[PDB]
Amino acid sequence: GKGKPRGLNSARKLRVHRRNNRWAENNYKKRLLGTAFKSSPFGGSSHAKGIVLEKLGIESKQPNSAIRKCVRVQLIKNGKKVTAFVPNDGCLNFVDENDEVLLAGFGRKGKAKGDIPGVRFKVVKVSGVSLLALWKEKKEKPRS
Amino acid sequence: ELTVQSERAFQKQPHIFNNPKVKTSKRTKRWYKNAGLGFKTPKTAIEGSYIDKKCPFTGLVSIRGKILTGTVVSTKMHRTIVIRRAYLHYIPKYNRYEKRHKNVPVHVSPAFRVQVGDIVTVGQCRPISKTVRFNVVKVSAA
Amino acid sequence: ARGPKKHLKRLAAPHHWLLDKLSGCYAPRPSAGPHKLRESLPLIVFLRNRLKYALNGREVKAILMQRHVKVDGKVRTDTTYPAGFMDVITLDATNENFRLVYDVKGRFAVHRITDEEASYKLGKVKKVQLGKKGVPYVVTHDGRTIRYPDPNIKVNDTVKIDLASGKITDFIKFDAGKLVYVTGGRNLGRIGTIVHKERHDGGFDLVHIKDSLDNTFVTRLNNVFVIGEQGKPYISLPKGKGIKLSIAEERDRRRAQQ
Amino acid sequence: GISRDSRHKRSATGAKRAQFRKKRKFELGRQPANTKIGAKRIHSVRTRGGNKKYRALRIETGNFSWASEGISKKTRIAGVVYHPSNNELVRTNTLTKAAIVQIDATPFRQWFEAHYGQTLGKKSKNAERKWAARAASAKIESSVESQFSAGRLYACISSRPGQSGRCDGYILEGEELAFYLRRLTAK
Amino acid sequence: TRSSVLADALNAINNAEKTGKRQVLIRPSSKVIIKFLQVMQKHGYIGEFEYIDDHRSGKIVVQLNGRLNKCGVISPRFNVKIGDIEKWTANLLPARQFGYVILTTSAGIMDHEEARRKHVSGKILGFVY
RNA sequence: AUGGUAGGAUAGUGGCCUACCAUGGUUUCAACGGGUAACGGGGAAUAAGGGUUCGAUUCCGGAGAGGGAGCCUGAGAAACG
RNA sequence: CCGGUUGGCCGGUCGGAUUUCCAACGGGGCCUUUCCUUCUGGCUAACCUUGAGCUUGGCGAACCAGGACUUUUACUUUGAAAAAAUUAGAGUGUUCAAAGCAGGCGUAUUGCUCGAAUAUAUUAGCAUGGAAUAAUAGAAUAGGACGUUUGGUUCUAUUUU
RNA sequence: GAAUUUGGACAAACUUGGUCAUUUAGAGGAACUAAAAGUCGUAACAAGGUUUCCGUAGGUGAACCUGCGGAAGGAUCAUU
Ligand SMILES: [Mg+2]
Ligand SMILES: [Mg+2]
Ligand SMILES: [Mg+2]
Ligand SMILES: [Mg+2]
Ligand SMILES: [Mg+2]
Ligand SMILES: [Mg+2]
Ligand SMILES: [Mg+2]
Ligand SMILES: [Mg+2]
Ligand SMILES: [Mg+2]
Ligand SMILES: [Mg+2]
Ligand SMILES: [Mg+2]
Ligand SMILES: [Mg+2]
Ligand SMILES: [Mg+2]
Ligand SMILES: [Mg+2]
Ligand SMILES: [Mg+2]
Ligand SMILES: [Mg+2]
Ligand SMILES: [Mg+2]
Ligand SMILES: [Mg+2]
Repeated sequence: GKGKPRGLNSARKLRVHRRNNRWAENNYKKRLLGTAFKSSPFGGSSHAKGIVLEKLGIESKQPNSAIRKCVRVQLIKNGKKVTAFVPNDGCLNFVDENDEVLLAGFGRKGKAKGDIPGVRFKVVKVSGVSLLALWKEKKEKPRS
Repeated sequence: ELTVQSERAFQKQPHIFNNPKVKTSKRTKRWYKNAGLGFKTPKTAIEGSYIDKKCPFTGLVSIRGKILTGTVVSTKMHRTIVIRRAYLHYIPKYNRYEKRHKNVPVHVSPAFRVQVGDIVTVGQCRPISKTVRFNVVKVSAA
Repeated sequence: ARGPKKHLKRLAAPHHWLLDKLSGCYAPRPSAGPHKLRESLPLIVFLRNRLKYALNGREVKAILMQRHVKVDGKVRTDTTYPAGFMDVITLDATNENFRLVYDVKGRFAVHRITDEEASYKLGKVKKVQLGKKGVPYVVTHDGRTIRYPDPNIKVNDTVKIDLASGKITDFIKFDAGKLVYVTGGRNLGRIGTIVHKERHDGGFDLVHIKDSLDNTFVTRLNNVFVIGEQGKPYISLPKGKGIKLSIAEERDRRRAQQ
Repeated sequence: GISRDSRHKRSATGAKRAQFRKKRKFELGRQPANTKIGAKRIHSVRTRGGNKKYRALRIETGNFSWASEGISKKTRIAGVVYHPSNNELVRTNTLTKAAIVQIDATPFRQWFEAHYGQTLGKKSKNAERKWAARAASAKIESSVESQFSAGRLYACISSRPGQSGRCDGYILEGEELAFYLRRLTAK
Repeated sequence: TRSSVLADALNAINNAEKTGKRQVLIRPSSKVIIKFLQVMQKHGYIGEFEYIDDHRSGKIVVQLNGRLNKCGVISPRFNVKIGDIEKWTANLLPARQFGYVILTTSAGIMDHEEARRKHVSGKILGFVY
């Protein structure tokens, strides 16, 4: 009889079975436990400002031979330490030190993106100026 | 049903005064009314000697509002029983029903004798107690 | 909270006033009067939005303070005085006389009446009791108290009220074959003869009603207003005569005259 | 202050309610009157909607009705002898409703003489005609007439002194008198 | 154990019509089985059937022509209002021009189109096409 | 705490409170506890059909005026201009 | 037997509809063992009647009223009472449209005039028709149903003497 | 009729504890993941060179080894 009950008064069993088995999912369990509000560095927001600690030369995974040019940043709202990847060619020459950067995710919904081992965020703005505007020389930085 | 006069106060119906001068039959003036809605006033209320201020027939309450039906599941209070109203609740997603129930504390007059398992119909009155808002008007099962 | 409300937002006002949803946050809240604020029409919306004799509430106040309009023979220089069902409204400049009756769409109609008819109104009795010193009274549907009534007048009858004196001219009883007006509910505005009434002890007596095209319907007894015997009514009915043509017949009738 | 609401109590299931609302004024409660005897002192209370309410403190006299005789006289109150709610009200001489008191009984004996012409316990022609015409009604009871020999009648307070200010009552009679007499003479 | 004798009847008829047989024995032959078969017979989906009276419940031998694709039961008997009939017919009929949803309404057992003519609804029993 | 009888208080009904009495009342059909990044509803977005997610926010109801508690005036406030 | 809708019919005006009509679908009345309860009155509904074919004298729902006896549900149909806005949608050239609830027509000087529809809105409560499908009850140590019986206890209580 | 004052109910708060729901420091551990041209063997995959795996117990630098009962997912569908 296909598993599940079929009787006309058996809605309670179907409801509680659906709740119990809804816990087996990924997105539902994450939303209902609220791990984004508790165990996420951004705390569930899309973006976050932080202060650059140092500049890292993280090497990519196999097979890929490169140095990926990320930075360590301490978040302003949490004080949490975070690694952020500075996206384009030559753009690490803007992100020097003690700066206010704005950070976003990479799009992989909390996962490390590519051959880059263990970074989950990218840099968007440095010192209030966006990184592509600096890269395309539309604008230029303040002194500090 | 062994004495009427058990409390420290004199139990009596208010403003029903029996004149000590006269001597007739029909020993005491007993006030009774019909509760309405086709409910018959029981003979045990008309002929009895109990006082029962919250009675729908001899006492000072009026029946107005909902008329409900339940089954007696408890008689362990004094002049008070708990009935159980069973209903089916529909859930639209799964397109079927589930068994639910509520417990209603109702006041029972000494005109009526209920046991556990009897079906009763009750009538809404004003608040009798902290939980009681209903009053037994007809016991018609066993 | 904390006391009675004095404002009335637009989109909360009764829909039959036909106030447009733009042009202001507020609607004219009817002041306390002879009629309930939902089943009422303030003189501001009657003078401005129905008769177009004014363009502003300021002009409605300017009309009212020179004592032009009077409602049921009394002057009433109040902007939000609730004029209700069967009230007469007299505009002595233009010598005009209106009665508030519903059209079949459920809204208050501009029903011009003659000068002989403005001398009375009908009232549905809401309760008959004995006041102090054993004097009986009736209470009509607009809250008029009339002392020493006829002993035959029970509830849900209509009494004809004189409006120069507050006296009762005659009265229509409640039984089968009586012409009724539906004031309330889904069928608001329809006129039909009563066929029979259902006892329903404990609440909400129903009454079955059929119009001149033999369409039956049923209504609670709260929304029924007897207006006479079948054939003659005791007042002049508005245009349409409470018939409730369907939308098919309505666009057919509109394509006749167009 | 004293609140009259039910939201501060437990549910019928026994759960503790959370504080939904601060104490509202339309659910208030006021301290008791505790009406003593002697030297009349009536305060006023302004209550909801205007609507004055008379707290009697320390009332002295009362209007008491003889129900079988159909009269009522303004009589002095001697003291409370019984209360079905509390014995400390009997001790402290507080006057509430349903308090069994002793009253003076001299206006009642004056009315009984002036109405029937026979004295209780142990001249003109018009009065003779009146007193002869209402004969065979001058035999009231044994218990009440023995109280009339003792000059103190048992009455029951039917008024609420803390609400109206007045302490009205009726003389105990019949089976209710026998019930309270068994209560009083009980050791 | 046997909860639905009508479901067992319709399953036996389906197995018979798959195998190409012209007859099938139904056991145990309730009233609803007779009325369901009478609905199938009036539209021309089965043919003649005979009720054998043993004294316990009855058996039925139905004669099968080649016209039936699938007769089914809907268990449980869901409560069906009048818009629900059109959603049920759209879900479980192969086209909008043939096939019948059979439903037990208070005016007897009938198909969905005669229920539309009488303006009556009820509980759904099965289907036939 | 659940009920009974009397009183008190209230605008009024009621364990609302007191005195005396009885031992009740809820719960696997989920009581009681915990959590809510929870004011509720009309409603919104996205959906073949069924659904899923949201609704602090133009209207309706509730609550609050830094946190608590108490009160005056008044028809109406436990009022915070 | 009888009427109800869609047809159908001389295409009657050259795409309008007078029903003697075929047909399909949907109801009602009566009989066939078919109780699917009726204690009091006015009024008599059909009606005994009926005038030579409008007459004076039979059955209470045919019209109500009064009381009295009531197995209990789930389900479904119809309807009432469900706030506007928002949703679907009718009318209307905001210059189009999103909108809005306006507007249109004259001799435009005394003016005249159509509108502001309608539908959806669960679950619960309420009124109603159905009675298939699922339940529930009943007469078995008869304490059963009847009853013109033949009575005895016992309770009211009118008009009246 | 003002100050002042007795009892009461309402009750903000305060002081001394004691529970639980929350953070920091923290000698040390104790793992897991990723990335890593490391060290020692070769447990599994072929009968992987002692068939493999399960449960349980003991032992051992490390894989693992050994006893007892089981499985074929075996290397045998097979001796009228
Ligand atoms: Mg079932
Ligand atoms: Mg994962
Ligand atoms: Mg790869
Ligand atoms: Mg406000
Ligand atoms: Mg106003
Ligand atoms: Mg009380
Ligand atoms: Mg009590
Ligand atoms: Mg919150
Ligand atoms: Mg918030
Ligand atoms: Mg608001
Ligand atoms: Mg407030
Ligand atoms: Mg602030
Ligand atoms: Mg405050
Ligand atoms: Mg402020
Ligand atoms: Mg090995
Ligand atoms: Mg090896
Ligand atoms: Mg090996
Ligand atoms: Mg191997």
